[PDB]
Amino acid sequence: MPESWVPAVGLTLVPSLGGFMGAYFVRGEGLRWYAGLQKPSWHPPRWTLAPIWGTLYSAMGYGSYIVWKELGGFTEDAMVPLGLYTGQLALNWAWPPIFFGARQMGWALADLLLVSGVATATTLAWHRVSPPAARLLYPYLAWLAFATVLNYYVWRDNSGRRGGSRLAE
Ligand SMILES: CC[C@@H](C)N(C)C(=O)c1cc2ccccc2c(-c2ccccc2Cl)n1
Repeated sequence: MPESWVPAVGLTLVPSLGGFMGAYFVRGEGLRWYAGLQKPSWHPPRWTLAPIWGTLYSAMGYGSYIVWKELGGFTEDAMVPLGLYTGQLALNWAWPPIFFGARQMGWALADLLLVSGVATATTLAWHRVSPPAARLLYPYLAWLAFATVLNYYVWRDNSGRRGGSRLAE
């Protein structure tokens, strides 16, 4: 009978499966690919970075607690946000199934997916009822820009600043 919010805890652990198995692809396939193309793979390995969910998890637990504490603890009213968030995030953020497309520049689907999944879902789910929590998450945008910018960098790395001549003589 955990003292902390059982819902927020488990539901917050859910993204741990999609985020773990998700990035698990770049964990090895990424470290290697870097040997071929130029990638910012120099950033601390998922070992030190992956803790992204650890920090956001702490803030999450806090926000959640507030949301439910407002509408009145965890009730049928809290099941709509928490749930709609778990379900929407599951099928929507479920980006690990793109392993097949992870070998293509489309690999960006990861960032775009998880970014809009937790962000969008939390906007209509949590921020919709409790605006204060949204502030505890606010510092999560940096993370969104982290992955998002990552992919953007790769693209411009192998293909950027285009506009030259052809053959001519
Ligand atoms: C490529 C280096 C990755 C492992 N890195 C240091 C990250 O911080 C990171 C963590 C993640 C955690 C969960 C899901 C994705 C990521 C992505 C990432 C960013 C853009 C595209 C694909 C991926 Cl796995 N990147």
